[PDB]
Amino acid sequence: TNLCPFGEVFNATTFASVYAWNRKRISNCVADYSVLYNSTSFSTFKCYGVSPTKLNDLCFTNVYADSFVITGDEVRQIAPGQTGKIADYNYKLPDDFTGCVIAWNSKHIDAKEGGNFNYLYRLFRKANLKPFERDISTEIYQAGSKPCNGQTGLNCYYPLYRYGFYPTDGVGHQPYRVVVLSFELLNAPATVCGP
Amino acid sequence: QLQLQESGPGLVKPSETLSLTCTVSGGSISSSNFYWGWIRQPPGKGLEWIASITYSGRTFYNPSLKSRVAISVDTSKNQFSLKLSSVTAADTAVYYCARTFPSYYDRSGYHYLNYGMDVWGQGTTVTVSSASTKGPSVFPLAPSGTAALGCLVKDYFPEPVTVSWNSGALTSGVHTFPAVLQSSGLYSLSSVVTVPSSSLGTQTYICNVNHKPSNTKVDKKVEPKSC
Amino acid sequence: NFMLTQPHSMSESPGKTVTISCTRSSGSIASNYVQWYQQRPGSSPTTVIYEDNQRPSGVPDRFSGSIDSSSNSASLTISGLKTEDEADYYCQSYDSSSWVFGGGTKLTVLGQPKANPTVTLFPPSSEELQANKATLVCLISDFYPGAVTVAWKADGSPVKAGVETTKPSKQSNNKYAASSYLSLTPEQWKSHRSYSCQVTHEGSTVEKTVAPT
Ligand SMILES: *[C@@H]1O[C@H](CO)[C@@H](O)[C@H](O)[C@H]1NC(C)=O
Repeated sequence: TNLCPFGEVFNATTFASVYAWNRKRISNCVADYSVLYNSTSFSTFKCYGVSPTKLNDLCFTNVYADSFVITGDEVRQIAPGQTGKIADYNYKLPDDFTGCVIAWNSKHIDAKEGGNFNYLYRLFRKANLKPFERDISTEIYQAGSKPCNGQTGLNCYYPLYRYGFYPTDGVGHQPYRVVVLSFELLNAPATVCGP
Repeated sequence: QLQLQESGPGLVKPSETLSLTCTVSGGSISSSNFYWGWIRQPPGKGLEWIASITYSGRTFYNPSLKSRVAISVDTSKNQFSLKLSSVTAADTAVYYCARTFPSYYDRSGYHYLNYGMDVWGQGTTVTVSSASTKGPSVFPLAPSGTAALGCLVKDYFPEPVTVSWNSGALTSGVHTFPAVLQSSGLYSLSSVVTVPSSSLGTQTYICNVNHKPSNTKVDKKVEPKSC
Repeated sequence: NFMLTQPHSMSESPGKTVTISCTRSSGSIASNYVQWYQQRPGSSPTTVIYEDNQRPSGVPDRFSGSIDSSSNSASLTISGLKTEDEADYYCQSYDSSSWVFGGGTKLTVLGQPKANPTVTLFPPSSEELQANKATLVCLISDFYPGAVTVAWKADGSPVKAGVETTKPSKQSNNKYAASSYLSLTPEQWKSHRSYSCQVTHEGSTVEKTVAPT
């Protein structure tokens, strides 16, 4: 009876911007990954550290579901060791990522005539992210040496710029909804498996 | 980010064992998501892959070479190594250590792994010769509006000589030329900076010659001619 | 195993679209991932296209890669061609036995202006005249097309001895550079009033002349 709330994260309603990438832990639960193979509606489905055909019968100490919205070009950067605008200042995977990466198109739902501006991303950060770090600050990026003083000014940018999401866009600049499932291998009891 | 810097002898007398080492920074070599390879480039000719390795020991080899190839992960010191034995002149090449794209599985479960290189090293140069390293004697090319001075890096073996200027703080107007190979089978390049006439009497000019295969580190004042 | 055949040389105007093909001789091209690497001269390669149509980050949007199953080709498309793209382009695919690279496509951008070489000729340094070597350094630079012919002359009379010229190499600015050295023993450097460097690019001669102090 206790399915892992997967329609809660996948089917869902609102997703987060990638700078404020949303995360759900699911403890004490059996997980139906069967409804994720036989789907076909995923454009990319990558799995790092484990085959997903194996996934219905290992035991893990928790799984985290990370989820967000990015352009279709930026999905590649949702991978171990990818360089990039999303990987560095928005959402970094560890290089030793056990887990999987699931993404699909959402123009019929997220791309609005006139421009759905409502999703956005970090253009500018001082340091890169640590894996699974989350950055929320609206602190003005000091792009030059001339200081910023909290004002959007000379060499001083608001570090978050928008996605402008028209449904008329190219295959690159679409809106995509991504779900990252990570699997921690703790030296600890299993709370989530599936048989 | 992910920097990849090689380590090579520059010289491998023939029929012997060439060892290269690829020091890695900004990433775990112990990660089983990636693979780690060597690509060589014999000079003025195309590229070929040698071997690739992940940390589990699972290991792929070019079969024209596989007989002579060994590879391993030096996981304490975060670096990995190419051992190529019984080398010949056909193993003269620039050797690139590189890092593949991440090993993953599709939703059907087919395993995609070691298929192409994401991040490259700078390369290291290996010349196979029955001889040994010769340090460069180095000489100033003093100037005679716009004005050009320089360094000569005379008689060295093998490639490379790397040269920078005022400990690398001057790069602008620096042009370092490709070396000639003379009849002697040795090498000579020259390295010229174009600067204003104003900075002749005041602003000092050290070029920093470094021939890695012979430990040879050499600086030199280029100061102008008089009457 | 299989071959990957690339055309050796392509030439296209700036701004126009060029496409480098990559023809697998054996096996269907859509069964393995195709990677494209660029190599500027004397530079390490960098990945421009992986997984047939993806790019890593920092590769411009004008790089695309595609597949044709009809000609069994992978294509790399550079659209809006720059001054600065002038490179060797290697396609690579694999299978679980060996990787295979293509032989190289040297791409050349047309319409770049021709350029008369800057020629700089240096005497032997006084540090080098003791220990008894006298090398004259002639530095030919900023020329295009990359085809020069160096002559040397003692006094005003042809040197035919001691000259070792490097074949011209492509610079950062896509013009070409070479150098020509003349090793003399110090008697020869003393026993002439002048030495001269005749670099002849497209039938015009640039004089630079050098004497002892
Ligand atoms: C979302 O709804 C579809 C409707 O066909 C259903 O099949 C699917 O299982 C749901 N998603 C999840 C993750 O349960």
